Amino acid sequence: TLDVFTKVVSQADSRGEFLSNEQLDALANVVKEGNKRLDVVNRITSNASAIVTNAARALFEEQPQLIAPGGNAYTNRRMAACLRDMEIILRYVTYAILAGDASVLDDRCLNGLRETYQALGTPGSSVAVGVQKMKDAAVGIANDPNGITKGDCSQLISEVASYFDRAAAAVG
Amino acid sequence: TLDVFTKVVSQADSRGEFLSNEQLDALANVVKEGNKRLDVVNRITSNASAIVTNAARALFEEQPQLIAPGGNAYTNRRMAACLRDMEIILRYVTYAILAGDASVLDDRCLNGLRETYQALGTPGSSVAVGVQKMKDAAVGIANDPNGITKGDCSQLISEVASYFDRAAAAVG
Amino acid sequence: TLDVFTKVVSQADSRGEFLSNEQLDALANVVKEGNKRLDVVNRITSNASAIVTNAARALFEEQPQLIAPGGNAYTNRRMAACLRDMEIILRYVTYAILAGDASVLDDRCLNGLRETYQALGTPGSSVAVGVQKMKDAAVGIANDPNGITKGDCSQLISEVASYFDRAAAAVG
Amino acid sequence: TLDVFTKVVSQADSRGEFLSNEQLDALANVVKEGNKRLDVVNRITSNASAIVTNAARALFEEQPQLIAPGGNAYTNRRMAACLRDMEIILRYVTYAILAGDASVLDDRCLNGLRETYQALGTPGSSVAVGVQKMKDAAVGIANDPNGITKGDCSQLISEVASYFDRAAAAVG
Amino acid sequence: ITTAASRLGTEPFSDAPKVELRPKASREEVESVIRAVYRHVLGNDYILASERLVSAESLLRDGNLTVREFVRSVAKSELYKKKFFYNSFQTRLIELNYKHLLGRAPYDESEVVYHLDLYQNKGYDAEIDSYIDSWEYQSNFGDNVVPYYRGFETQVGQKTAGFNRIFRLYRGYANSDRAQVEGTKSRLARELASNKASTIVGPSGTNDSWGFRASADVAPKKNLGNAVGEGDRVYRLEVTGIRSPGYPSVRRSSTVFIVPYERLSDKIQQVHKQGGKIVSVTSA
Amino acid sequence: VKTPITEAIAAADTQGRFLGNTELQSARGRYERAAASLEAARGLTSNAQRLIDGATQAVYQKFPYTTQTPGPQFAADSRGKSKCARDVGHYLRIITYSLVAGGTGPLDEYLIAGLAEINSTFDLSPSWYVEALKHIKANHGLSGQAANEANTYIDYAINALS
Amino acid sequence: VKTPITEAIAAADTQGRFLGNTELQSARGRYERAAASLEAARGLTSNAQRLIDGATQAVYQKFPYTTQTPGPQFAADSRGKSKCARDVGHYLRIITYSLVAGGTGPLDEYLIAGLAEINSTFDLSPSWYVEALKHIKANHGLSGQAANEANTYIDYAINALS
Amino acid sequence: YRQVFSEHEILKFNRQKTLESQVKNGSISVRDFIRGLAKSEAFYRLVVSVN
Amino acid sequence: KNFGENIVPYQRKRMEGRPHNLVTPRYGDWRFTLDKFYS
Ligand SMILES: CCC1=C(C)/C(=C/C2=NC(=C\c3[nH]c(/C=C4\NC(=O)[C@H](C)[C@H]4CC)c(C)c3CCC(=O)O)/C(CCC(=O)O)=C2C)NC1=O
Ligand SMILES: CCC1=C(C)/C(=C/C2=NC(=C\c3[nH]c(/C=C4\NC(=O)[C@H](C)[C@H]4CC)c(C)c3CCC(=O)O)/C(CCC(=O)O)=C2C)NC1=O
Ligand SMILES: CCC1=C(C)/C(=C/C2=NC(=C\c3[nH]c(/C=C4\NC(=O)[C@H](C)[C@H]4CC)c(C)c3CCC(=O)O)/C(CCC(=O)O)=C2C)NC1=O
Ligand SMILES: CCC1=C(C)/C(=C/C2=NC(=C\c3[nH]c(/C=C4\NC(=O)[C@H](C)[C@H]4CC)c(C)c3CCC(=O)O)/C(CCC(=O)O)=C2C)NC1=O
Ligand SMILES: CCC1=C(C)/C(=C/C2=NC(=C\c3[nH]c(/C=C4\NC(=O)[C@H](C)[C@H]4CC)c(C)c3CCC(=O)O)/C(CCC(=O)O)=C2C)NC1=O
Ligand SMILES: CCC1=C(C)/C(=C/C2=NC(=C\c3[nH]c(/C=C4\NC(=O)[C@H](C)[C@H]4CC)c(C)c3CCC(=O)O)/C(CCC(=O)O)=C2C)NC1=O
Ligand SMILES: CCC1=C(C)/C(=C/C2=NC(=C\c3[nH]c(/C=C4\NC(=O)[C@H](C)[C@H]4CC)c(C)c3CCC(=O)O)/C(CCC(=O)O)=C2C)NC1=O
Ligand SMILES: CCC1=C(C)/C(=C/C2=NC(=C\c3[nH]c(/C=C4\NC(=O)[C@H](C)[C@H]4CC)c(C)c3CCC(=O)O)/C(CCC(=O)O)=C2C)NC1=O
Ligand SMILES: CCC1=C(C)/C(=C/C2=NC(=C\c3[nH]c(/C=C4\NC(=O)[C@H](C)[C@H]4CC)c(C)c3CCC(=O)O)/C(CCC(=O)O)=C2C)NC1=O
Ligand SMILES: CCC1=C(C)/C(=C/C2=NC(=C\c3[nH]c(/C=C4\NC(=O)[C@H](C)[C@H]4CC)c(C)c3CCC(=O)O)/C(CCC(=O)O)=C2C)NC1=O
Ligand SMILES: CCC1=C(C)/C(=C/C2=NC(=C\c3[nH]c(/C=C4\NC(=O)[C@H](C)[C@H]4CC)c(C)c3CCC(=O)O)/C(CCC(=O)O)=C2C)NC1=O
Ligand SMILES: CCC1=C(C)/C(=C/C2=NC(=C\c3[nH]c(/C=C4\NC(=O)[C@H](C)[C@H]4CC)c(C)c3CCC(=O)O)/C(CCC(=O)O)=C2C)NC1=O
Ligand SMILES: CCC1=C(C)/C(=C/C2=NC(=C\c3[nH]c(/C=C4\NC(=O)[C@H](C)[C@H]4CC)c(C)c3CCC(=O)O)/C(CCC(=O)O)=C2C)NC1=O
Ligand SMILES: CCC1=C(C)/C(=C/C2=NC(=C\c3[nH]c(/C=C4\NC(=O)[C@H](C)[C@H]4CC)c(C)c3CCC(=O)O)/C(CCC(=O)O)=C2C)NC1=O
Repeated sequence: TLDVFTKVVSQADSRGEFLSNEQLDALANVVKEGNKRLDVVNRITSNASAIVTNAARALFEEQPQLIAPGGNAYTNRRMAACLRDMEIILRYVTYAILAGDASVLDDRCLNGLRETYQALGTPGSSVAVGVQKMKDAAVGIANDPNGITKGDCSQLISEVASYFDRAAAAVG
Repeated sequence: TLDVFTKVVSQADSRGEFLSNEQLDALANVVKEGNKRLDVVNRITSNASAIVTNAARALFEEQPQLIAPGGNAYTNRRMAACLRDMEIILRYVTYAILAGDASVLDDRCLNGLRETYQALGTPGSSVAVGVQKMKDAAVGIANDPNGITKGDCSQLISEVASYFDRAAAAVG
Repeated sequence: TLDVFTKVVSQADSRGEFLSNEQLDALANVVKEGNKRLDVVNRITSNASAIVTNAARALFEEQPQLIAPGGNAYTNRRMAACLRDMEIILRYVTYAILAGDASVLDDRCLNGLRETYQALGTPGSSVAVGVQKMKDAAVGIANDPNGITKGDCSQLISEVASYFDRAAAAVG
Repeated sequence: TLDVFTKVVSQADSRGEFLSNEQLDALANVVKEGNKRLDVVNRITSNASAIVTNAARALFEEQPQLIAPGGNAYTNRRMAACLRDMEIILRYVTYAILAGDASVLDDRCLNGLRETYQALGTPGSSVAVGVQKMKDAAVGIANDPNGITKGDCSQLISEVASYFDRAAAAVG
Repeated sequence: ITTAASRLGTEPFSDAPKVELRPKASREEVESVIRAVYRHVLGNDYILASERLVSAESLLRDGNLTVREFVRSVAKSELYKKKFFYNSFQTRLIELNYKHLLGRAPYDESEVVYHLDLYQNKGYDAEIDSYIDSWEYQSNFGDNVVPYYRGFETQVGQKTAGFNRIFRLYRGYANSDRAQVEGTKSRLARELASNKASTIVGPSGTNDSWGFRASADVAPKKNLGNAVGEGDRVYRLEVTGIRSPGYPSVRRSSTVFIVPYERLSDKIQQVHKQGGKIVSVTSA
Repeated sequence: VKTPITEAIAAADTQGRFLGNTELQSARGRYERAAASLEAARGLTSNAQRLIDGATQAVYQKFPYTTQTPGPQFAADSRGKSKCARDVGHYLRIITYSLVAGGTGPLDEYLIAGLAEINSTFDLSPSWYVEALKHIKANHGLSGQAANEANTYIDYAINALS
Repeated sequence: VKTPITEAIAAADTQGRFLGNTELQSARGRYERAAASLEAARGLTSNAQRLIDGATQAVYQKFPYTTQTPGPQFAADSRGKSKCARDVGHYLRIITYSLVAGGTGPLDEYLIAGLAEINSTFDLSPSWYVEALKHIKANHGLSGQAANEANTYIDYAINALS
Repeated sequence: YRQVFSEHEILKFNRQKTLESQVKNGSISVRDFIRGLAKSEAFYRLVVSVN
Repeated sequence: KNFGENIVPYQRKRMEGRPHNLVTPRYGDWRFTLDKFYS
C-alpha cells in the first residue's frame, strides 16, 4: 500500500536526501485538498449500490448475449458473480481515491486480473465496456453540487476519471 | 497428422510388439469401410458452400444481435471473417472424416481456439450454436439414398456426428 | 460429475429449449438398460481384487525389468504403490460404468495423469500395457453367463471396452 | 560472453575506479595459470567423443527404460538427438574452462534449458544423472600424468568439477 | 466455476462439502475425517500402513483433541517432514505450507520476509505454530472444521494475482505435489518478487496444451512498440513444444511471440506446422 | 450438479473405496423414480405455451400493481412483459430439467444458487415468482404419480424463494 | 508420420483448398493396395521368432568376426547376443508397421531418421543389418503379390542403410 | 543494417533508432524487425525510388 | 524454414560466387561538352 505522502518518501529515499522546501509546498496542496478528497469518496460509497445496478443495465443493454442462453453471464450463480465483481472494482477505485495514488489498485485489483479471463472463458474486453460505463455515472454523481458549498474540485475529479480509465484499459 | 492405421501403429509401438491377427481383422473393416468413407467426404465437399450459407442464416436467424449495430459480427469485414471461419471448420472436419481419427482436427482446428475468443471479444459460445446447426444439414446431406446403390453408410454417420459434437464442445 | 441424464440436460440447456419426445424416447433405453448397467458394475467390483492381482502377473510377466533391481516398480513401497494404482483405475472405471458417461473418469483419473510420469520417472507407456491387459479379464468376467437369465449384455460391453480403451490411450 | 579478465573490469566499472595493485597481483595468477588452462581444455576436446560414447553406456546402463519401447530416448531419431545433446554440454563446458567464468555456459547452455523438458516430455532429472557421470571420466582423463611435466593441475581442476556440478544442478 | 471446472480440474473441489467434526464422535466419520486431512495436508501422497501415525490417530478419535490440534501433530511429525522438508528450499516450504493449511498461493512478498525471520530465531517447530495460530485460519476454519481449498472462492481480502498462482501450485486432482516435473526448485519465488502474474495453465487430458511453463527470460507482458503492424492490435501468444528440425532451427521451444494483428492468422498455421501448440493468447 | 447416481459416486470417491452394494441400490432407486418422472416431463413440454402465458397472466391478476406503475423493475412497458416470458419461460425449463435429471441438481445450480442475491438488487420481489409457480402447480393437468413428483420440484423452488 | 491418406491432407491444407477429386483418388489407391499388404502383414507376424533367429544366425555365418573379438560393440558376450535380438527384433516390427500403415511413414521416423548418426558413434557397421534384412528378404516365404510389397519396404530400409 | 543497407548507408538518419531499442528488449522478433526495416521509408526512398 | 524466426538473413552457400553487396548495388549532357569548348 502506498500514498501520495509515501511515494514522495520513497522517491526521496531512493535519492536519499532531505526533502526540499520546494517539495513540501507542492505537498501542502494535499492537506488543503484533503478537504476535497474526503467527501468525493463519501459521495461515491453513499451511492455505490445505485451505480452498480444502473450500470448492470448498461452492459446488459448493449450486449444481450450475456443473458442469452449459453452466455457467460447467463446463469444465476454466474450473474450473481457479475454483481460480485461489479463493485469489487469500486472499492479498489475508492481506495485509490482516498490514497491518491494508484498503487493500491494496481496490486490488488489489476495485478494479473487479465489472466483469469483467458483462463475461465469470460470475456475480458466486455468488462472494459461496462467499467467506463460506471465512470459517467460516478463522475456525474460526484460532480453535481447539492448542499456542499461550491468549489473548484474539477482537478481532483480528473484524477477520478483517470483511475477508471486505468482500470478499464488494463482489463481489455 | 494421424490415422486409424497409424494410431494402431503408435498404440502397438508403445507396447513394442508385433500386431496380432485379432488386431488386423478389426482393421480389415477399414479397407472394406474405405468404400464408405471416401464418398461421404465427397458428399460434404460437393455441397460445402450450400451448408455454410444455409447455416449462416441459422445463427443469424436466432441471434439477431450479430448484425445489430455494435454487434461482433456486425461490419462487412467482420461478416466476411465469419464466412472465413464458417468453413474453416468444415475442411478440418472433412480431414478427420477421411483420416478417421480426430488428431488432425485437434491440433489444427481446436488447439487453442477457445483462447482467441477470450482475447478478441467475439463470443465463443455463439459459434458452438451454429456449428451443430451445420451437422443437421451435414448429416442430412449424407443421409439421402439418391444415386448410389443403397448401402449401410449410417454406421460412420455416428462418427460424423461425433466430430461436429467434439468441435462444438471444445469451442464454447 | 456428469451423467447420461445430465449431459442431455446440459446439451439442451446450451440450446435452451424443452426436450423433445424424440429425445426422451432415446433416453427411455437407459431406464430399460438400467437393469443391465447395475449388475455389470456389480460383476466387476465383486471380482475386483481378482482382476488386479491376475493382471499384476501380466505386466510383470512381459516386462521383467520392473522387479529387476534398479527398476521403477522394484522396491516394496514402490510395488505396494503399483497395487495402490492398479485398482485406482478400476473404481474410476466402474464410476463411469454406472454413470454411463466418462466425464467422471476424465476429471478424476486422467486429468493430468500423464504429467506425473514425466515428473516422477515411472514409465507412462508401461501402465497402458497393463491396463488393457485388465479389460480382457474385465470383459471376460462380465460377459460369461452363469445363473443370471440370458440377456443382450453385449450392447454395453462395447461401452465397457471403450472406457478402458480411453483410459489406456490417455496415459501412454 | 565474459571472462575472468572482463568480470574484473565490470566489477571495477560498477565501482568506477582504477584497478589496485592488490587487484592485479591476484590477476597475475591467471597469466601464470594460462599455461595450465590451455591444455586441460585440449585434454578434454581431444577425448571428447570417447567421453560421450562411454557415458552413453552409463545413463543407459542404470536406466534401461530409455531404450525400452515407449521410452523417451527410444527411437533412432530420439537416440540420435541424445548424442546431439550429450556433447552440446561439453562444448559449453569447455568454453567455460577456457574463459574461466561460467557466464558463457549460463546464457547459452542453461538459460531456460529446464523449461523444454517440462515442454517436450523428456525427463529433466535423468540428464542430470548422466552429466555428472561424465565428470568422473572428464576429471579422470584430465588429471592423469602421461608425458606432461608435473604441475598443480588440481587447483584448476576443482573448477572443472564445479562447472559440471553447476550444469547438472540447473537441469534437474 | 462453470465450463472452466471441467477444464481446470476443479469440479471435484467445487461441490465438495466440508468434514464438519460433529463434537460427539462416531466411528463412521472420524476415519473419513482422518482421510480428508491426509489428502490435503500431505497433498494426495499416499499413506502407508506403517506410516499411519497410529498414536496420533487415537488422539484424534478421542473427544478432547480438535481438528486444529490434530493437523499440528501431523505437520510436526517426521512423515510430513520426510516427503516435503527433506527435499525443499525455504521459499519452497512457504508456498507449500500456505497450500497445505490455508489452501492458496502467497500473493505478496511481505509474508515471505515475515516467516523466514521467525524460522531462524525460533525454529521450524514453532514456524508451523505461527500458521495455525493465525487469524486467517481461525476466520474460515473452526476448531472442528478441516482445512480445504480456498483459492477459487472470493475469500474476502483476496488478490487476483493469487488466483493465477494457485493453478501454478497443483496440476489438478491427480497431482501429488512431488509429482511435478519442475522438481526440487521453487516456483512462486521468482514471480513473487518480480510481481508479474503468469498464465493459468490447466491440467492435461482435458487441456491439450501444458508444456509451457514460465520461462527464465520471457518477452514482456505488454509491448510498447506497434510491432511493425499497420494496425495497432497486437497479440501475444505462447507455445508448448516445438518439434521442428533440430538444434539450429529450434534452439528453444515454449517461447512466446508478440505479433500484430493482420498476420495473426498466418502465424497460427505456422505454429501448427512446426508442431507447437498454443497455450494462451492475450492482447496487448 | 447433483444426481442420485452422482451422489453414489462422490460418496464412494471421498471414502476412497469401491462401488459396494450400498451405492448400487441408490442408482437402482433412481431408475424407478425416473420412469414415473419422464411422464411428468412429457406432461410439461406439451403444455409449454399454455402454462407460461397462463401463469404470466396469473401474476397480473393477483398483482395489478406491477402492470401500472412506471419503472424499469415492473412490466408496465412491453419490454417488461417481454421479459416476463423470459423468466417464467426459464422457470419451466429447469423444472423440466430437474425431472429428467431425477434430482434437484440442475435446479440447484441454474436457478436457486444465486437467486437470493439478484432479487435484493433488481427489486424483483420473490412473491411474484412464488405465486407464478402456484398457478403451474394447479394447472399442469397431470394425474397419477407423475403429478406428485412434478409437484415436488415446484415447491422445492418455492422454499428456495421464501 | 507419412501416409497416402495424410499426404492427401497436408497437400490439401498448404494450398488452403478443399478435398477435391484429386486427393480422394490418392486414398482410393491405398485402400486397394492395403488388402494385398495386410496379407504380407499376417505372413510376417506368424513367422516372428522364425525370421529373427534365422536372420541373426545369418549374420554370424557370413560375419564370423563379430562373434569372436572382445568389445562392447560386437556380440562375443551373451549381452551382445541378447541385444542382437533387440535390433533385428525391432527391425521386423517397423517393417510390419510400414505394411499396415500403407506407406513409408513409420519406417521413416522410427528407424531411418537418425540411423546415419548412431552408427557413426556406436561402431554398429551398417553392413551387418543390410545383410540381416537380405535373409528376411529371401526367407519370409510369402508368395503372390504380397511377397512383392513386403519386398518393397525391406529394400527401402536397405537404401537408407547404404 | 548491413544486409539491408550495404554498410555505407548506416549514416545517422537512415537508422530507425526506436526499432533497435525494441529488439534489445525482445518485444519484436528479428524477423519482425527486418520487416520494419524493409517497410521503412528510409529503405523506400533509397531502393524503391531508384529501382 | 531456412532463416527461422530469429536469425538475421545471410547469403547461403556463396562458396563460388561474389558477395552480393559488392556485386549488386541499388542503382542501375551535350551542352556541357560545348561549354568546356568555350573555356
Ligand atoms: C472525512 C469526513 C469529512 C468530509 C466528508 C468532509 C467534507 C468536506 N468538504 C468540504 C468542502 C468542500 N467540498 C467540496 C467538494 C465538491 N464540490 C463540488 O462542486 C464538486 C463536484 C465536489 C468535488 C468533486 C467543495 C467544493 C467544498 C468547498 C469548501 C472546501 O474547499 O473545502 C468541507 C469543508 C468544511 C465544512 O464543509 O464544514 C468539508 C467538511 N470533511 C470531513 O471531515
Ligand atoms: C454496415 C454496412 C453493412 C451492409 C450494408 C451489410 C449488408 C448485408 N446484407 C445482407 C443480406 C441481405 N441484403 C438484402 C438487401 C437487398 N437484397 C435485395 O433483394 C435488394 C435488391 C437489396 C436491398 C436494396 C436482403 C434482402 C438480404 C437478406 C438476403 C438473405 O438472407 O439471403 C448480408 C448478409 C446477411 C445479413 O447479416 O443480414 C449483409 C452482410 N452488412 C454490413 O455490415
Ligand atoms: C484453422 C483454425 C483457425 C481459425 C478458426 C482461426 C480464426 C480467426 N478468427 C479471427 C477473427 C474473427 N472471427 C470471427 C467469427 C465469428 N463471429 C461471430 O459472431 C460468429 C459466431 C463467428 C463466425 C461463425 C469474427 C467477427 C472475427 C473478427 C473479430 C474482430 O476482429 O473484431 C482471427 C483474427 C485475425 C484474422 O482472422 O486474420 C483468426 C486468426 N484462425 C485459425 O488459424
Ligand atoms: C445414401 C447413403 C449411402 C452411401 C453414402 C452409400 C455409398 C456407397 N458407395 C458405394 C460404392 C462405391 N462408391 C465409390 C466412390 C468413389 N470411389 C473413388 O475412388 C472415387 C473418388 C469416389 C467417387 C468420386 C466407389 C468407387 C464405389 C465402388 C462400388 C460401387 O460401384 O458402388 C456403395 C456400395 C455398397 C457398399 O459400399 O456397401 C455404397 C454403400 N450407399 C448408401 O446407401
Ligand atoms: C528389495 C526388497 C524386496 C523384496 C524382498 C521383495 C519381495 C516380493 N516378492 C514378491 C513375490 C514372490 N515372493 C516369492 C517368495 C516366496 N514365496 C514362496 O513361496 C516362498 C515361501 C518365498 C521365498 C522363500 C514368490 C514365489 C513370489 C511370486 C508370487 C506371485 O507371483 O504371486 C513380490 C510381489 C511381486 C514381484 O515383483 O515379484 C514382492 C514385491 N520386493 C522387494 O522390493
Ligand atoms: C485415484 C486417482 C489417483 C491416481 C491415479 C494417483 C496416482 C498416483 N501414482 C503415484 C505414484 C506412483 N504410481 C506408480 C505406479 C506404477 N509404477 C510402475 O512402474 C508400475 C508399472 C505402476 C503400477 C503397476 C508408482 C510406482 C508410483 C510411485 C513412484 C515413486 O515413488 O517414485 C502418485 C504420486 C504420489 C505418490 O506416489 O504418493 C499418484 C498421485 N493418485 C490419485 O489420487
Ligand atoms: C453375462 C452378461 C449378462 C448380464 C450382465 C446380464 C444381466 C442381466 N440382469 C438382468 C436382470 C436383473 N439384474 C438385477 C440386478 C440388480 N438390481 C438391483 O437393484 C440390485 C442392486 C442388483 C443386484 C445387486 C435385477 C434386479 C434384475 C431384474 C430382472 C431379473 O431378475 O433378472 C437381466 C435380465 C434380462 C435383461 O435384462 O434383458 C440381464 C440380461 N445378462 C447377461 O446375459
Ligand atoms: C594431469 C594434470 C596436469 C596437467 C593438466 C598439467 C599441465 C601442464 N601443462 C604444462 C605446460 C604447457 N602446456 C602447454 C600446452 C599448450 N599451449 C598452447 O599454446 C597449446 C594450444 C597447448 C597444447 C595444444 C604448453 C605450451 C606448456 C608450456 C610448458 C611445457 O612445455 O610443459 C605444465 C608445465 C608445468 C606447470 O604448468 O606448472 C603443466 C603442469 N600438468 C599436470 O600435472
Ligand atoms: C486387556 C487387553 C486390552 C487392551 C489393551 C484394550 C484397549 C482398548 N483401548 C481402547 C481405546 C483407546 N486407547 C487409547 C490409548 C492411547 N492413546 C495414546 O495416544 C497412547 C499411546 C495410548 C495410551 C498409553 C486411546 C486414545 C483410546 C480411545 C481412542 C478413541 O476412542 O478415539 C478401546 C476402545 C473402547 C474401550 O476402551 O472401551 C479398547 C477396547 N482392550 C483390551 O481388551
Ligand atoms: C536457505 C536458502 C535460502 C536463502 C539464502 C534465502 C535468501 C533470501 N534473501 C532475501 C533477501 C535479501 N538478501 C539480501 C542479502 C545481501 N545483501 C547484500 O548486499 C549482500 C551481498 C547479501 C548479504 C551477505 C538482501 C539485501 C535482501 C533483501 C533485499 C530487498 O528486499 O530489497 C529473501 C527475501 C524475503 C525474505 O528474506 O524473507 C530471501 C527469501 N532464502 C532461502 O530459502
Ligand atoms: C463483461 C462483463 C462481465 C464480467 C465482469 C464477468 C465476470 C465473471 N467473473 C467470474 C468469476 C470470478 N471473478 C473473480 C474476480 C476477482 N477476484 C478478486 O478477489 C478480485 C477483487 C477480482 C479481480 C479483480 C474471481 C476470483 C472469480 C472466480 C471465483 C470462483 O469461481 O470461486 C465469472 C464466473 C465464471 C466465468 O468467469 O466464466 C464471471 C461470469 N462476466 C461478465 O459477463
Ligand atoms: C545448449 C542449450 C540447448 C539444449 C540443451 C538444447 C536441447 C534440445 N534438445 C531437444 C530435443 C530433444 N532432446 C532429447 C534428449 C534426451 N531424450 C532422452 O530420452 C535422453 C535421456 C536425452 C539425452 C540423454 C530428445 C530425445 C529430444 C527430442 C524430443 C522430441 O523430438 O520430441 C531440443 C528441441 C528438439 C530438437 O530440435 O531436437 C532442444 C532445444 N537446445 C539448446 O539450445
Ligand atoms: C526401434 C528401432 C531401433 C533399433 C533397431 C535400434 C538399435 C540400436 N542398437 C544399439 C546397439 C547395439 N546393437 C547391437 C546389435 C548388433 N551388433 C552386433 O554385434 C550384431 C552384428 C548386431 C545385431 C545383429 C549390439 C550388440 C549393441 C550394443 C553395442 C554397444 O553397446 O556398444 C543402439 C545404441 C545403444 C542402445 O540403446 O542399446 C541402438 C540405438 N534402436 C532403435 O530405436
Ligand atoms: C533518470 C534518467 C534515465 C533514463 C530515462 C534512463 C533510460 C534507460 N533506458 C534503457 C533502455 C530502454 N528504454 C526503452 C524505452 C522505450 N522504448 C520504446 O519504443 C518507447 C519509445 C520507450 C518507452 C516509452 C527500451 C525498449 C529500452 C531497452 C532497449 C533494448 O535493450 O534493446 C536503459 C538500458 C539499461 C537499463 O535500463 O537498465 C537505460 C539506462 N536511464 C536513466 O538514468
